[PDB]
Amino acid sequence: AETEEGLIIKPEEAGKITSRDKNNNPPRIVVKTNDWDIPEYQLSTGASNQVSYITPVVESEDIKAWLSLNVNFFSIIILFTVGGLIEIQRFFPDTLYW
Amino acid sequence: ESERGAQPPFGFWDPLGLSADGDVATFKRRRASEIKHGRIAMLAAMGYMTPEITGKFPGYLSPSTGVKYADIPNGLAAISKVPVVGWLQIFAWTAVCELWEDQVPGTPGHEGEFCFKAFKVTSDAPETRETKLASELANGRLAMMAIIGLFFQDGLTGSAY
Amino acid sequence: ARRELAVAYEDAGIDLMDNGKFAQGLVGAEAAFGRYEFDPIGFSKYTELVPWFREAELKHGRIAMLAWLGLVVPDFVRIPGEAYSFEAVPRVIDAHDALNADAGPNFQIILFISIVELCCAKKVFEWNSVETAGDYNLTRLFPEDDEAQKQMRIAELKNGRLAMIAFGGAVTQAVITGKPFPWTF
Amino acid sequence: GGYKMSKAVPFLPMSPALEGYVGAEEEGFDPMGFSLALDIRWLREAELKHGRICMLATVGWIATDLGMRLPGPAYQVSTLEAHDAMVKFGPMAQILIWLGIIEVFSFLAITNMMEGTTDRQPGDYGLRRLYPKDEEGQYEMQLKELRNGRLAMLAFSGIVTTAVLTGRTWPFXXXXX
Amino acid sequence: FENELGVQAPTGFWDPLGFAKDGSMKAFKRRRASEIKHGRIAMLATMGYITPELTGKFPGLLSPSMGLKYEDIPNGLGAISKVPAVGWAQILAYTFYCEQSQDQSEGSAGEAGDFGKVLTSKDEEGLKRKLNSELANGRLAMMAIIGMFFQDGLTGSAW
Ligand code: CLA
Ligand SMILES: CC(=O)O[C@H]1CC(C)(C)C(=C=C/C(C)=C/C=C/C(C)=C/C=C/C=C(C)/C=C/C=C(C)/C=C/[C@@]23O[C@]2(C)C[C@@H](O)CC3(C)C)[C@](C)(O)C1
Ligand code: KC1
Ligand code: KC1
Ligand SMILES: CC1=C(C#C/C(C)=C/C=C/C(C)=C/C=C/C=C(C)/C=C/C=C(C)/C=C/[C@@]23O[C@]2(C)C[C@@H](O)CC3(C)C)C(C)(C)C[C@H](O)C1
Repeated sequence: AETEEGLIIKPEEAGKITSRDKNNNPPRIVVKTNDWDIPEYQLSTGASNQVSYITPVVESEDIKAWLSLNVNFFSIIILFTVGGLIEIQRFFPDTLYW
Repeated sequence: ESERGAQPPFGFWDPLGLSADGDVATFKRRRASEIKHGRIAMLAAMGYMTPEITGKFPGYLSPSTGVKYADIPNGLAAISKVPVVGWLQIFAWTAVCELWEDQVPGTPGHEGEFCFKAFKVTSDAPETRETKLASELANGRLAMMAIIGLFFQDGLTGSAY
Repeated sequence: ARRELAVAYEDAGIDLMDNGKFAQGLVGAEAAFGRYEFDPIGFSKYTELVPWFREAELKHGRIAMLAWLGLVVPDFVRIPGEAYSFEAVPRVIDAHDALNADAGPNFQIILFISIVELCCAKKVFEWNSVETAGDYNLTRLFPEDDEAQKQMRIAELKNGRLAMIAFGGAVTQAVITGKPFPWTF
Repeated sequence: GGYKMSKAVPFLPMSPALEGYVGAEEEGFDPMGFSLALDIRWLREAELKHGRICMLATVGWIATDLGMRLPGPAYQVSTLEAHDAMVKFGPMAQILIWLGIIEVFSFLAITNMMEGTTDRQPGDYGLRRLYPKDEEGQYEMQLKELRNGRLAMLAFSGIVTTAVLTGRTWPFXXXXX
Repeated sequence: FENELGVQAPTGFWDPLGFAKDGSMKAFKRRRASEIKHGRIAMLATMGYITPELTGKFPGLLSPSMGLKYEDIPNGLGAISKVPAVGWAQILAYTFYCEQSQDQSEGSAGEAGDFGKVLTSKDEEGLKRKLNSELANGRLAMMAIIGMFFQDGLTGSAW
């Protein structure tokens, strides 16, 4: 997806594949690590202007799913309730109306 | 280069040189320069007469500095009274016209033709359109000679007339 | 034989092999009477850093070549103004102390040199090979033949090395003397 | 014959994220490689927003320094103190509320564009007035917007710094340095 | 290069030292381009030397914040300390915008800087006569301007 044009090659052909890219970047070696957070570490063969984003990949759907977690829901509601109590106390102090 | 637009009476293919060697671009360039002055000289001549007889002189020109549009000395003396900020705005605006609207010099376009729905003329076909074109050309060179005559008369004596 | 960075860059990167030459076949060793492969501490044996070292040597020589010319010219002409007059900054060396910090002159020089360096920094680390080390495409008076290109490359290095040493004496002699361009007592 | 060399910095190859974008493949200026580390769409959105903000802010500073004011005695302050005086006056909070709702809509635009839910160009909000019909005309108009935005960004930076350094209205011509 | 203009009539190929007797079209391209540009600059410089003395001193003030008007400043070597250095910086920066830009060229011709101040392409031997005339005028200007500057160093200024 994000490496639609990388000429990604396997360790077995480190010095065999030379066709560079749609750019002129040399082929990159893909190492299949067993870590789930880093399933594949890509190694370069030379100087290259490769676009490797440092930003994460978030989406609205799973951010909303995280905010739909019971902690976030029951923290937002209780925060709003406490804030409403504080605002009522500021606006109607000493419960004079009672 | 002897039967294109400028074939009036009292002269035809007016030479002193500067027309031989058969360069289509130069005629396309010089005639554009010829018309570009004519469209200027006509306004330049009119701007030299109308604020003398009509004398509209409306409102104020530079409210911060006064400089009422009535006290401005007509003619060459005007470039000194109108604020240089105003003169710069005139040049900058006409640059916008010269490079963005009504003067985008599209090469396929004719010698002096571009988007001209904003006044001027937007006619079609030929014949009367060509006679009108010769009318524009003929008036421009009349104005071109006239305006420099206005300038020479102005700077020499004391004022426009 | 000065491949353009456009193509030369296709063989850039940290080379993991050895040319077998003195310093990966780099200019600067050929002396007058013959070869003068100098490195006595064996820094060039770390072949992976030879393109880096050449870049540092060129960068230092280029700064020193201007810097030495720097200490000469203020002693004979100064920028038209009072802040740079011969009475406000008598000797050239008392300029980093006078024109600096809140003053403005040196601070602006620091920023714009920083901007250039931060922009031309990707060439120093990436795109830097044993072939395009110090080459910033500014090849105007460069000869075309290979052997004459080596002479100009050798000429810059010898001048840069000389200025590096010459500037060292320039500030040291000036500071111990407080005297004009010929810093002799 | 090799890398697509950047036109701005001739000794650095052009970043691949600068291909086919406005500005970009006429100068290709990115020596530090920010486009190599961040999404080009987000960078372009930020650049266009900054350009528009600066084009408004520069003209606002010009108008305020030259003496243009709203018909209220509360506005008889210098441009330097305009921010603090109007923050204490109230309108800055209201301006922030309005820019907040507009930026909520802009944030929705960014979220729905980056996720691909819509087909929005980075800085496009739909406003199509004085926009050329021809595709090359649109490209060069976007070029003009970018150039004017960058010029206004640098110009406003200089205007603010010079105005703070030397208490003086916008032209700064008299000054003393 | 025995046909690339410059050989008008009073003398033919004027290469005594043979500085272009090798065939380096690249070096000659650099040499001719620098020759033409120097002719152009000397042409403006010599015109800039004669006029402010003879007439035409510009009306207003060069530096109103310092009172300095165009009349006050001297004409010739010596004005380099009266025109403010900020003005000299602007002169350098503008000419930069016209030399490395507006007139930056490559793979086109000797000194065909494209824009220029109107884009205009001529034809015929008339181009050859005019272009050779420009080289001849530039050569005269280059000799003249160093003469004016060198003399003023050892004659003061004016008559
Ligand atoms: C920067 C100035 C400059 C440059 C680059 C050139 C370049 C060129 N000229 Mg040229 N020329 C010049 C000035 C210049 N000229 C002047 C001022 C005159 C008038 C005398 C001429 C008259 C002239 C003729 C009549 C002809 C040329 C020709 C040529 C071309 C081939 C000859 C050659 O190799 O010259 C290379 C250029 C040089 C070696 C210039 C070096 C000059 C040194 C630096 C100084 C010379 C003495 C100087 C006055 C000393 C100053 C004193 C001070 C230091 C104390 C070449 C492109 C020929 C041509 O068209 O070829 C097809 C040709 O027929 N030129
Ligand atoms: C106190 C007092 O009483 O004194 C009076 C005096 C006075 C004179 C009366 C005044 C006046 C009035 C004025 C305003 C007089 C103005 C005169 C003008 C505008 C002259 C402009 C000429 C432009 C030309 C020739 C452009 C020409 C363009 C050309 C030649 C192009 C030329 C080409 O060679 C080029 C460039 C390329 C070639 O291939 C082709 C060709 C076309 C030949 C004063 C100053 O107010 C005060
Ligand atoms: C729609 C945008 C616009 C604005 C907003 C605007 C504003 C001002 N113009 Mg301008 N103007 C145009 C457009 C605009 N002008 C156009 C298209 C032209 C024709 C090309 C033009 C011409 C002139 C002239 C000739 C003068 C002039 C002036 C002022 C002025 C005075 C300030 C002050 O006196 O308080 C202010 C505020 C006078 C001047 O002195 O400016 C300092 C003056 O002489 N203008
Ligand atoms: C439209 C853009 C523009 C502005 C806005 C502008 C403005 C000022 N110019 Mg400049 N200028 C150009 C463009 C602009 N100049 C161009 C294209 C050139 C051709 C090379 C040029 C030349 C000179 C010279 C030779 C001098 C000069 C100066 C001043 C000055 C005075 C400051 C003051 O009054 O203190 C101010 C305000 C004089 C000076 O004294 O600078 C300290 C002076 O020496 N300028
Ligand atoms: C910033 C600042 C200042 C400063 C400063 C700065 C920049 C000071 C810089 C000082 C600097 C740059 C000092 C270099 C010395 C280099 C030396 C000594 C090299 C010796 C090398 C020797 C002795 C041997 C050389 C050779 O063996 C070689 C290598 C090979 C042999 O074949 C040939 C020989 C034997 C000859 C001020 C202005 C001073 C005061 C201000 O307030 C604050």
